[PDB]
Amino acid sequence: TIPNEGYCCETLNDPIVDKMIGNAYYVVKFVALRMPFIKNVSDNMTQLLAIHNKLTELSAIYTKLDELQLIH
Amino acid sequence: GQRGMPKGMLDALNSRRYREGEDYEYNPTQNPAQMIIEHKFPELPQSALTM
Amino acid sequence: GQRGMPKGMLDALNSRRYREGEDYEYNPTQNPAQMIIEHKFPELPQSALTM
Amino acid sequence: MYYIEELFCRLANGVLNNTGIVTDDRGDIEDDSKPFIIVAANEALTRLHGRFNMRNNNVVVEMQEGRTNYPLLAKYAVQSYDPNEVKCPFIMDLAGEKFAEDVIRILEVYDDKGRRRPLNDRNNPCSLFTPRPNVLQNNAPKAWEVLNVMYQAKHPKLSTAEDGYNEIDIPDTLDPALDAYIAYRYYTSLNTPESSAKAAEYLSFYDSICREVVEYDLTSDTEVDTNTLFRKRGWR
Amino acid sequence: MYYIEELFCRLANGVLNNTGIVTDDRGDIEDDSKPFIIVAANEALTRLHGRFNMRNNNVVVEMQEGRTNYPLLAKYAVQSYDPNEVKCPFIMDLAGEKFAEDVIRILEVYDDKGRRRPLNDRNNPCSLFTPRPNVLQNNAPKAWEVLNVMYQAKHPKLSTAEDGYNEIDIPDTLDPALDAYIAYRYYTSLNTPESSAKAAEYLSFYDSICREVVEYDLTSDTEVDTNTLFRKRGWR
Amino acid sequence: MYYIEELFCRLANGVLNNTGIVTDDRGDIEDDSKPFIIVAANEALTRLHGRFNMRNNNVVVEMQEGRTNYPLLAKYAVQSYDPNEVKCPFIMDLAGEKFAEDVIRILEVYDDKGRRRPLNDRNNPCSLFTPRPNVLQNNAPKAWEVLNVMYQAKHPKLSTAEDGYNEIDIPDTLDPALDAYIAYRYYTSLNTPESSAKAAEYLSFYDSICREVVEYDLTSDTEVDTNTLFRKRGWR
Amino acid sequence: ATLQNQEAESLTGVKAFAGGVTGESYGDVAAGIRGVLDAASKREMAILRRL
Amino acid sequence: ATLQNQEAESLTGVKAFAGGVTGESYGDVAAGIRGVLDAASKREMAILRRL
Amino acid sequence: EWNDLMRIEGKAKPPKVKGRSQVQPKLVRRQAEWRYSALTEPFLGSNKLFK
Repeated sequence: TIPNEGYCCETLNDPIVDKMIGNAYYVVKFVALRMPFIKNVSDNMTQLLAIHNKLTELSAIYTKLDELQLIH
Repeated sequence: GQRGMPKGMLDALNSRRYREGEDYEYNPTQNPAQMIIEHKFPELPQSALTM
Repeated sequence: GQRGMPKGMLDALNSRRYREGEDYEYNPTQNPAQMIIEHKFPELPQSALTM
Repeated sequence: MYYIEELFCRLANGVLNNTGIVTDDRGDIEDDSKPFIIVAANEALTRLHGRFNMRNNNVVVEMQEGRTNYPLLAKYAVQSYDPNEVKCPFIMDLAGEKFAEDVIRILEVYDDKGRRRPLNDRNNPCSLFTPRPNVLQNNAPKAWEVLNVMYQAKHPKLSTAEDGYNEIDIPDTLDPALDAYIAYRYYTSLNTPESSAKAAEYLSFYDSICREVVEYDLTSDTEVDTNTLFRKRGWR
Repeated sequence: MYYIEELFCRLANGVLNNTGIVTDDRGDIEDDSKPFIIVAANEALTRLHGRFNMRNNNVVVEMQEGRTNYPLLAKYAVQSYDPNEVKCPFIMDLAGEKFAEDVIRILEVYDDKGRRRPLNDRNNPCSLFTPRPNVLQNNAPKAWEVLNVMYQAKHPKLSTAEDGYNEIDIPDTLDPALDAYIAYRYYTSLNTPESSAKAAEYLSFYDSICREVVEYDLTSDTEVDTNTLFRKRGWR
Repeated sequence: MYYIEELFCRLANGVLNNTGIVTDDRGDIEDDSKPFIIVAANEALTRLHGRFNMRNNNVVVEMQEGRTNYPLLAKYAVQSYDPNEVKCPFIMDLAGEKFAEDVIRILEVYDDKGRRRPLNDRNNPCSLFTPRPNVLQNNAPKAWEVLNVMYQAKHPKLSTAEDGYNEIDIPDTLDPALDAYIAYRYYTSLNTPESSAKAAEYLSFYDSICREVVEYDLTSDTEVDTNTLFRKRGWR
Repeated sequence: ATLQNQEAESLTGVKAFAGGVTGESYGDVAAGIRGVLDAASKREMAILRRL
Repeated sequence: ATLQNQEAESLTGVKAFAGGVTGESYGDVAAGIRGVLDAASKREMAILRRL
Repeated sequence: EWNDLMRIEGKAKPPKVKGRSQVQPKLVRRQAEWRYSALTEPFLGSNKLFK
């Protein structure tokens, strides 16, 4: 019907990327607007490495979640 | 083929337009007619041809 | 073939560009037209040919 | 670069060494007389950045639907806009690099797609216009059109407040010119005829320094580029 | 872009620091002499806007039958008009700032149809005329004809009264010229030979600053455009 | 090549012998006024290094990704930098004297590959730019690109403080010019008509000495080289 | 103005008699008159063959 | 402008009749007219042999 | 490429710039015109083509 696009409006860190990959300014503005999401992961990278180090450790226990409830 | 332009005859904006081939405005204190030197081949002396 | 350039007509940066064949800017107090002497062969006197 | 306090010391142990507005130890200007120097200092910096194209800064402007005039004011910046009266800012800057309205003269404008946009071309329909020196006007705002404006910029305004700027970034060869203009303003304020003669000497000295810099081109003001019209004209 | 209050503080801590027109702390001007500065300030701004084409503004005029002269006065605008005096205003400023009555010279006139109406063309039957600089004359008002007038606009009049205009919008490079002109009027009004000599210096300084701006073209006063007569004359 | 101590002794037994700024034995300057001479001395040395291309120095800059502007400041050098503030300095002065932040004008730039990078060429895609006189801008930082910058360098700043620079390195023929300029600032600061006339003479003497040096070319300022365009143009 | 007429005549090979109807435009030497007329006549003769 | 036409005629050996169709460009002396026409005719004659 | 020089259609076409002329003299075409009639005429000078 009528156009509805733009940067000031209809744009937020929550929505997903659009088709306008070719625009260099768009992707740079995309990451810059979502800076706190990157910062939250970055400063807590130590915790993620420890969890990822035992990624398969938590997968095996996931296979018997209901069975462990029987003991409790 | 080298161009020599006196300093202060053109402002920053007008100098670029002249270099880009567009119309420009100049300070009246300096006439571009005697300025904007366009070096060319010096005239050969007649003595060399005679010799 | 020797080139003579008056001192102070060109700054340090502009002098190099002129020597490299690029466009340059000069102090308006000295017109390069009467400067930048390009020595050539002097004209032979007519008396020598007549004699 | 140096703090404004060093400027106060340099003036105290410089042109203003024999004035009544300096401290007893000649270490600093009188506190109540400090705003007088600050006003003169900002005025002197504006003149230097006008004659000499020393600072070239660029800003990013986002086109908004239904808006044609885009003033380059800090109240429209993302870091300084008031949401009460501004629906959304269109001037984008950073927290540590807030826009300071230092625009003097617009030089060139490029869009987000890399095409040069002509300015003040009345016969070109797609050209942009500047009804005011610090106001940019676009006659056809598109959907995702973003414009970058590169302009000659003045030095940020100094302020004695802690949050304000307290540093000077100018070529050190122009420091005598800065001191001369400040001295000229101070001595001109005094209406005694003896001070009037002294004031003119500093102003003449300030002008002499500026022309000396131009004569030797110490700030790389002169600019040249390779010829491109030769190919465009088809000389081959 | 600063309010009128900063101008008084800048003058008090600036050129007018030595004179007695300022307060004891040199922070403001006396209330008994504030209108004196306002009169000078209004005069100074008019001179700057005359020499330089800094501001360009446009207005919308709706033709009314039976009326051939359309003065560009504030009382004929849709805003700030008396409904009892004028029944239907013909100047529309429904959005943005109100019409400030700042007309100096008419540049061009375009109608609602999108064409250009010739101005002051005596040999053109359909050309408009200006019997007075601020009065626009139409010799054939139509039913739905609407005219847009582009003109060089001066700064709106400043006033310290309530609900007046108290904001200054000039390029920052012209600030020294404003201070010099105001100081020139103040010192020349004392009728003192010592002050008269000082007044002459400020006037010369004001002229020196203005010619410096023109020399370096800091206001982008010049304007060029792509030649269109080449195709019009059929050179091909 | 002499230390700062000899300068005070030379001035005390030189041009400033008659004034009261020297000790009773005319052997040194008063400690209360030593910084006054230092400010003048720094100003005088900058002027000489601007008119004459006496000193040429080069620096090594290592490109870092994500950074396009590379200011030539002391805090970004591998020496005399704060590891807490800047994580990796990009100016290398591992050997010889430390970087003294004495950049005036950039002359030429050569990369590690051995080629010459064009400077301030607007039409050249791979040319560098200088938005500020002491700031170098690269628009495409590579992985291992390293740039060498040759520039006209002024004398390092002198300071009487501990661990400062206290050595003067200028050609001995310019010593009278240094003394004349320092004396000019001292006498002109007294605001005395008798001293003002004396101050003007010293300034003229300083200019007279400098033009004498240019006339006889004692600094070898001029530079010529074998013509290479003859083969480049194919004259053969 | 005269350049356009000269260029137009060169292409079509037709004596337009620009600047008045006269034989002065043909040349001076009679030997050169034979060459120009014969060369132009061939183009005229070629069109006659088609007709 | 005239140098390019002169150079082009020298290479192809074809009288382009630049600057208007006229025999004035052939020369003045009839003796020289025979030499230039005969020399140019050989190049024209050579192409005829192939045809 | 050779056909693009006989007529101004290909790379030889001048760039289109607003406010400036876009004409292009046909130097190559002019040379070809004086060759067509010169070579075609001998073959059509007689009723019989082959002897």
